Formats: sequence, structure tokens, C-alpha cells
Amino acid sequence: TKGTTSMGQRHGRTHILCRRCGRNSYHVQWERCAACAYPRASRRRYNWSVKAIKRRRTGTGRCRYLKVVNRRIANHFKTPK
Amino acid sequence: PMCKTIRRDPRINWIVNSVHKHREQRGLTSAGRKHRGLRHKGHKASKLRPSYRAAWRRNNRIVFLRKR
Amino acid sequence: HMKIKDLREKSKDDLLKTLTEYKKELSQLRVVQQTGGAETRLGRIRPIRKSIARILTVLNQNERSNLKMFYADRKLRCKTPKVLRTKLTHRRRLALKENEKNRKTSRQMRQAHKFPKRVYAVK
Amino acid sequence: SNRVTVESKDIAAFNVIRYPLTTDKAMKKIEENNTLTFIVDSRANKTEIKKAMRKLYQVKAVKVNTLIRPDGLKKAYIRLSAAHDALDTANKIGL
Amino acid sequence: GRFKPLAVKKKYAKKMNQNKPVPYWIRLRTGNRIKWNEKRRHWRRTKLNY
RNA sequence: AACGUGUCGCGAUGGAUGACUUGGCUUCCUAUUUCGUUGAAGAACGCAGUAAAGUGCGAUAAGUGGUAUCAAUUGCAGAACAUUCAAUUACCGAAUCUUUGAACGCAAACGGCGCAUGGGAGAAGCUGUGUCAUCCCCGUGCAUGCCAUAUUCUCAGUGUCGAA
RNA sequence: CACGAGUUGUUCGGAAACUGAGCACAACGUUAUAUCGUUUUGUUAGGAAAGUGAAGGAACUGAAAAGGGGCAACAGAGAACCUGGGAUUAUAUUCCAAAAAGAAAUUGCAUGUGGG
RNA sequence: GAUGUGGCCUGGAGGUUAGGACGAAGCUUAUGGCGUGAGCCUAAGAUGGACCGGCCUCUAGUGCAGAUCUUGGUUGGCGUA
RNA sequence: CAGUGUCAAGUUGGCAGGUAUUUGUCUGCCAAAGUUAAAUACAGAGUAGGAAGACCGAUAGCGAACAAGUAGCGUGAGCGA
RNA sequence: AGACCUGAGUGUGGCAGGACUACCCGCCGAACUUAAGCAUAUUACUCAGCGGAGGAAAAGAAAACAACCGUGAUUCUCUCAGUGAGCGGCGAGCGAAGAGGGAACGAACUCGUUGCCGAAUCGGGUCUUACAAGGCCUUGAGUUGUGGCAC
Ligand SMILES: [K+]
Ligand SMILES: [K+]
Ligand SMILES: [K+]
Ligand SMILES: [K+]
Ligand SMILES: [Mg+2]
Ligand SMILES: [Mg+2]
Ligand SMILES: [Mg+2]
Ligand SMILES: [Mg+2]
Ligand SMILES: [Mg+2]
Ligand SMILES: [Mg+2]
Ligand SMILES: [Mg+2]
Ligand SMILES: [Mg+2]
Ligand SMILES: [Mg+2]
Ligand SMILES: [Mg+2]
Ligand SMILES: [Mg+2]
Ligand SMILES: [Mg+2]
Ligand SMILES: [Mg+2]
Ligand SMILES: [Mg+2]
Ligand SMILES: [Mg+2]
Ligand SMILES: [Mg+2]
Ligand SMILES: [Mg+2]
Ligand SMILES: [Mg+2]
Ligand SMILES: [Mg+2]
Ligand SMILES: [Mg+2]
Ligand code: NA
Ligand code: NA
Ligand code: NA
Ligand code: NA
Ligand code: NA
Ligand code: NA
Ligand code: NA
Repeated sequence: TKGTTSMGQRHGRTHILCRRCGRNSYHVQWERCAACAYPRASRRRYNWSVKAIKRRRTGTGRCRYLKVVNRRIANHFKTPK
Repeated sequence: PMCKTIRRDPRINWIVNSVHKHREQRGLTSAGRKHRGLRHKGHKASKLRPSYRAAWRRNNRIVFLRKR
Repeated sequence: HMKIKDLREKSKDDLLKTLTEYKKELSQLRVVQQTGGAETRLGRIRPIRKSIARILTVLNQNERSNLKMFYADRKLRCKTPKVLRTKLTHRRRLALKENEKNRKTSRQMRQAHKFPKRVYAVK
Repeated sequence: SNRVTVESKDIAAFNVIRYPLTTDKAMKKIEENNTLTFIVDSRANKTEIKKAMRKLYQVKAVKVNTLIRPDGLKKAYIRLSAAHDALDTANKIGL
Repeated sequence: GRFKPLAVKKKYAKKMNQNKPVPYWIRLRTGNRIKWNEKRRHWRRTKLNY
């Protein structure tokens, strides 16, 4: 019977963790990520979901290198005499 | 664009500047200009200059003057 | 404990010796940090760590400056490891330099000299 | 070389062996099996752990048993040779 | 079961390490707004599914 | 009389209202203002005496260096150059910067496995010392394509010639 | 719920290191678009994809060998250990210490004895 | 259904006049007075703790009883099934 | 403008001159390589600084005044206090 | 023998892929909707999709307008103008340009060709305090033509 019993029938998992984005969207059989399209070189990006783009874009991480180079640009790549 | 002969040539070193990266992808070569209609000027090209989108933008946007 | 001035005045072998001693001391303090220990003993872990950081800072600054002056000579400049070259930005590194930017044809130079831009006024 | 940082060989054993353990099981292994218990670097080798034991405590490790704890750290059960006493080494360590 | 990749084991280890209450001295601090960890996790309430 | 009704005083439950706003929204301006193979954005894991989250940082890890500033930080603890060597702050030229990721030696629900090349450690034998096979550890290089190039490298073609 | 602990391997399972149904990097082609197609019926690609056994005077040179590189089985293939313990609060063919409780098997290098 | 109203009311602005720790806003009422009414004003708090009223003009996200209305809370059924 | 077919002329020449054609005058210009600052955009971007508002005032204003793209949900794309 | 010229291998030096994507440039490309139905039309050369750059981009120095007493690269603003233009089941609807006042403006240059030369050019080593717009060397590239000069 569909419903409760068949909920009991569900074994395994379609997805596991993605090495690239970490979202548990990596299709095990197809070996590609449903969230970031890994291992394709470029990431998934669709304008019909600006919300997902705003979730994933630059600035939602720590920007560990971007902050430093932004400071260096702001200071005109100043160097000791 | 990395060859020193190119970079030190005033006749061709304009193309080293990054605004010309993949200019063919943006229709900026002679063939691209041809299919953009940019072989024509004046009354044969008024709706497509400086581009179709540019002319559509300035012909279709609603202007709200401050005192109107 | 190690003042940075003493470390600047210190040799590379002596710097490595004092790095070994400070590492050993931090290890012993980790042992103490496992078996309880007094607040005074636990409270020197951070000075030891910052001193180790200072010794490594002096060592690496000295090594990088010496290497930069090694590859600065005409003979070895073009083989400089990319970690020692100026970073700036990717686009700036690829961009035309002022000398390349300012190249002119000989006709352009003759024209620029023949008719220089003038300063003038009107009454 | 594109790696310029000053790395010294005289402090690697301090990374390999982090600190000893003092739990009841560890103490019982010290007394009864001549075995010291350490938290070690999780990426470290059994062979490197033996070498670091020699370098740091001047003692011979006859057997290193390792496990990664459910908290993510690697623990080493190190039996010393019968020429060395685990209790004396633990005392010098301060255990 | 017995099998897990070491990476999954490390993620589960970090989740175990995070499943701790707030120290009380954190509540004694000057501008403090935290009193419970609020990200506490019980194995029966919510799944990590690693 | 008992439930039950009404009204008033006082309580409870419940969090509206008012004052408060280090927030939002909208408008305007100034610039030596625009990332990445010199490895980015993003993911992951760690780092404090005490430390879950968050913030900050990267095995130099709630930070190193420098220039200013001048007496703290503060929940406790700990520390105690002051004419500036401060767990102060601010800013920035020097440094550091784990596993990844375009990810690029090959793979990967594997903290996996190589080739070349530099090193390190190294039992037993040898004169405590050096030396060191197998094993082990670390650095560097090694994807594909394209451009240039070879103080003029090595080749292929029943392509076209041609030797003396 | 709070505090403090607990998972021990030459041989067990995996991987190093097999092939299967299959997958699809490269290559090539296609597509305005590669985020498409082909890719085991012995097998990629108009397709020059092999880089080293030897020698010969210690690492430098090179024959013949047709059809590039990977992945996909924790129940197929494969795989050298097994009893005793008075040995835990919780692990154990994983721990036990010279009378290893002990008994083995099996790799990789080296050292001797001996050979016909 | 149309229209009028030196008609009522609310948040802000330009003016002008006031008030407040000797107690502002808010909130409570067998708390009276005024108005046909929208409402206004006083009193009392054995309430509160810091802002705010009137008048002219300007301005708007400006007035609720119901939309199987939205969100939060409560509630009889019920010490029941 | 594009595909395909077909394809010139040579300044006694071409192109344009907003009703097709064949003539013959006139006017402007010289396609089928290329570079170029400013005045313009920023209609869901960023970096470093600034200035404001007749705007909103915790069910409002961004979803988010707070360890908020968090807790939680979904196999997932996503959803989201 | 050898050559060039077509194509390989390796060494050396370098570059591209990713991110952002508000605005901008190239393609691709709807339907709801409106027409009181609906198919042309409209929505719309829009959304969604695929590419590419910047601090802006794109455009830009007349094979331009005009028909004047003439203007004079581009871009932008008011206006021309919801138009006695035009397009349109001539329905619903749609829809510009020149001139004029202005912002900006030191705005102009390069090649190819022609004709006069013809390696005077480039790269690479190496000296000058110097990967010099310099000297010296150099077959390496280039005569299947780089570079100079002129209207
Ligand atoms: K579930
Ligand atoms: K309020
Ligand atoms: K209708
Ligand atoms: K004008
Ligand atoms: Mg194990
Ligand atoms: Mg699992
Ligand atoms: Mg923490
Ligand atoms: Mg790859
Ligand atoms: Mg519990
Ligand atoms: Mg197969
Ligand atoms: Mg396999
Ligand atoms: Mg096995
Ligand atoms: Mg009525
Ligand atoms: Mg309002
Ligand atoms: Mg309203
Ligand atoms: Mg009503
Ligand atoms: Mg251009
Ligand atoms: Mg609230
Ligand atoms: Mg809100
Ligand atoms: Mg439609
Ligand atoms: Mg609509
Ligand atoms: Mg219909
Ligand atoms: Mg679009
Ligand atoms: Mg531009
Ligand atoms: Na993309
Ligand atoms: Na199980
Ligand atoms: Na625990
Ligand atoms: Na109401
Ligand atoms: Na055509
Ligand atoms: Na890119
Ligand atoms: Na850019």
C-alpha cells in the first residue's frame, strides 16, 4: 500500500555529501551534484531562482583572500621604501 | 597578447587591453558589426544605434521629470 | 619572553636553537595542561606560543629578504620563484606597462614635436 | 623551490606526539603492560610515531597500536621494550 | 554499521564535539545574550544523515 | 439550597498599547575603486588557560611583524616595555596561511596510489660514532589546449628538390 | 539530563590490486550554446597516443610489442592466524611480554652454512 | 446613488502657542460634564515613569464587526471521549 | 539582418537622396581593416569612504533590529521561521 | 650528403577554463495577457536559456543630413512627438527621424592600398648602474615583406 507501509520500503539514499559544495546533493549513481553540478567545471546558476544565487554568491563565505586584496587595492599596493 | 613584439607595437598593442578580451563573442569584429546592422548610418540605422537594446532602452523607458 | 629586538640581533642557528627550546617547553606545558596544573603554569602557554610565532616570523622574514636579494641580480631575475615576485593583481600583471602603453610610431613623435600643445591667453 | 618558509627538522616530533593521556585505562596500561598512551597527530604514521618516541623520550617503542577516537583525535597505545620502564618514563614525562 | 569513510566520521565527530551546553561563565559576561546552546541536537529528534 | 446569573473590589492567565531603536527602506555624493593557476569565490576541518554557537584567525591559528596610541583586557584567571617590547586599541607596507575547490600527476562515500628529482629519519652488521638495504616521512615538478621559443634540440613523409 | 570515559590488527573488512551490467575523461564530431553525441560486437581518436628488457663504452642511450587514461562488486573473483586467558565499567581471531599463554603462516630486503 | 459640513477622528511636516518629576504618553472607570452625532473635556487611580496638548495651514501606508479574512492568544465542549 | 542561389563597377565609377520601372539632370558622401577621452547606465553587483529623509517603528521596516539564509523541512531542485 | 615545407616529440617562457554578472555587449527566445471570442497583431524583438567584458560598456571620425542664407565623428538631455509621419484582422493597438536649445569636447588617429625606398624591422644573447624605444653580436624570425617617408 502506498503511504505508511511504502515509507517503510525506502532503503538506501539517492544523494550523499558533495565534495565541492557540501550540500548532500551529490547523486550517487549519476556521480554529479544536484546543487552545484560538480564535477562540471562551472557551478549551477539559474536566474529563475535569484534567492538561491543570493544564498551562494560571493560574500556568503568568509572571503579570506578577497578582503586582503581589497585592502591592497584600497591602499594602492603600498610597499616599504 | 603576451608576445613582447605585440605589446611594444603601437599599431596592435591596443588589443592587449582587457576590454578586447573575446571581442568576437560580443559581436565587435567586422562580421559581428555586419550582422548588427552597423554597416549603415543615419536613417537606415537609427533604430539600431549604438545598439538595438540601447535604442529600445531610450525609446521605451518612462521619463519622470522632477517638475512635470 | 623573547623580545623581537633580541631576535633581530640573533643568528639563524641561534634562532633555530631557541625555537627548539620553546617548542620543548610548550610540549611540557601541554602535559601539565592534561594533568590539571596551576593557573600560573597554565598561563604561560600563551606567551610561549607568541614567542614561537615571533621566532618563526624573524626566520621567515630574513629568509625571504635574503632570497629576494639573491634573485634581484641581472643573471637570476627571470628564474625568480613566483612566490617572491610582486603579487599586485592578475589583470595588472597581464596589463601593459607605462613604457609599453606609451609606445608611439615615429610619425606620431615627429607630429608631436612639430606641433606641441601651447599655453596661451586672450585679452 | 617555490616554497620558501623556514622549516626545521628539530621540532617535527613535537607535532607528531601531542600529549599523553591520564585516564584510568591509560594508567592501568602503564602499570600492567608497560604501555604509554598519547594523543598523536591524526595524519601521523605508526612508523613515525616510533621514531618520534625515540627522539623525544630516548625510549624504544616495540609496538604502536593506534585508533582514531569518536571525537576525531588519534590515540596511540605504545608498548615500550622491556629494557625501558613505562612508569619511569611517565614520571620523567610528568604523568 | 561498521563502515564509514573517514571524512564522514570526522564530520560526525565535529557534531559530537558541538553538542555541548553553554558554560555558565559565558552567562556572567557583561553584554551577554546567550543562556542555552539553542543548537543542541538529540539523535532522536533530528538527523544529520551523513 | 445547590448549580447557575449580574455588579463592584482585589488577584491570576495573557502579552496588546505607549515610550524607546547600534535595524530596515529610499535618495544623493566622492575615488591612483573591480577577483583568480603568484590558485579565487565557495565548501570542509581546526585554533583560547577556561570556549557550544558566533566572531576572528590558520599548526606562527580569538593571532606574528610594523607605524601610531599610551594603561589596559575584564566572567574568572594570568601578565604587569609606561621616556612605550601592553593579550590596549586603530591602521598598514613584512609574514604566516591546514583539507579542498577552476583544481591541473592518477583517483575518490579511499584523509588512497604513482613517475622524476632533492632531502630526513633509520634497525642489524662496520670503526659511542658515523654509513645504510627494505619500510617510512617531507619538499618540488608532472592535466589539457594554445602562443612563443630551442645561443639553433630530436625526428617523419612513394610532398618538392638536390647532391658530387 | 550532567559529568567522566570507551572503539588497539602483518593475517579480520576495505584500499593498495580483478573483471560484470555499465559509466564517460581524453580524442574527434556536432551544436548560436557543450551543460550534446560516440566511447567492449577487441575496445578511443584521419588515428604519428608504446619512453623502456637489453646492450655498450653508473645512469645515459635504444630493439619488439597494433587498438589512449580511468572508474563501477564491503554478498561475484581475491584474501598469510587461531586457540587459551583470572583480559575491561565499556574493545578484542585487534589486548597478553621472555617461560610473550602461546602455537603458526606470510611479504620485502639483508647475513651466514652448504652446494655441484 | 449624488453632494455639503469654521463636521469628528489618526500618524508625520511648516507655523504659532502651551504643558510636564508638584508626574508626559499609555492604561483602568456605577466619572461626571458637554455635543443630535462622529467624539471632546474634567475627575480618580490606593496606575505609570518621560515626554507632550491646543489652534492655522500642509501631508498620508489616516477610522473595522463580519471577507470558509491574516498572525498571536484565549475559550465552551471537559476533568468529557 | 540571415540561409542558399547568383554575383558587379571602377571615380567616362559607386552608395544615398523614405512609391516600383526605364531614361537624364542635380546634391551629399566614398562601404566592404582598425584605435579612440568626456558628457550617458548601474532596473536585485561589489571595494573604500561620506551625506541625507514630511519614509517604517518589532504582526511595521529587508526573510533577517537577535549565534538569520540560522533553527527546522524536503531524496532533491528548493523551502525557510 | 643536404635543403624547404608540411607535420610530430621533448625542453624552456607564458596564457585560457573558475568566480561576479546591477548596468553593458552577442545570440536565443516564450506564454499568461490585450483584442470583451481568436488565428495576424499585442504582451515582446520582454521573461526564462547560452555566451562575453568593463569601470562603465557599446558607439564614434560620414558611401551622414539636408534641399537651406545651408549643417558637419560619437553619446546623452529637453524638444521634435502619442505625431493631420507612418505600421495595424487600418481593429485592439503601435510608432520613430532630420532641424532647434543644450551637456561634453584640446578629438582625433592607425593600417591596407598607391609610389619612393628595401631589413633601415622583430626576437635572443651580452655591455652601458639599464629583460633601455641605446650600442655590439646573432640565421634565429622575416624578402610568401617588417619598417621608414609622402600627400
Ligand atoms: K524525515
Ligand atoms: K512597541
Ligand atoms: K475577458
Ligand atoms: K545642437
Ligand atoms: Mg586499526
Ligand atoms: Mg550514514
Ligand atoms: Mg567553539
Ligand atoms: Mg579533473
Ligand atoms: Mg544525552
Ligand atoms: Mg564493460
Ligand atoms: Mg574497481
Ligand atoms: Mg583482509
Ligand atoms: Mg447609500
Ligand atoms: Mg505614515
Ligand atoms: Mg491601510
Ligand atoms: Mg459593516
Ligand atoms: Mg574598439
Ligand atoms: Mg515580535
Ligand atoms: Mg519582521
Ligand atoms: Mg502569449
Ligand atoms: Mg501579466
Ligand atoms: Mg480563451
Ligand atoms: Mg534573460
Ligand atoms: Mg566604450
Ligand atoms: Na556559468
Ligand atoms: Na547495520
Ligand atoms: Na562525552
Ligand atoms: Na480589531
Ligand atoms: Na543574405
Ligand atoms: Na572564465
Ligand atoms: Na571586470
